[PDB]
Amino acid sequence: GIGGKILSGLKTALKGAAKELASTYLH
Repeated sequence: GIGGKILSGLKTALKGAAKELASTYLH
């Protein structure tokens, strides 16, 4: 169950929030 705590920070920061923040520039 631990992955749904840790990756919900780490992957969300890496390519959720830093997809949207970077979205104009990279897409």
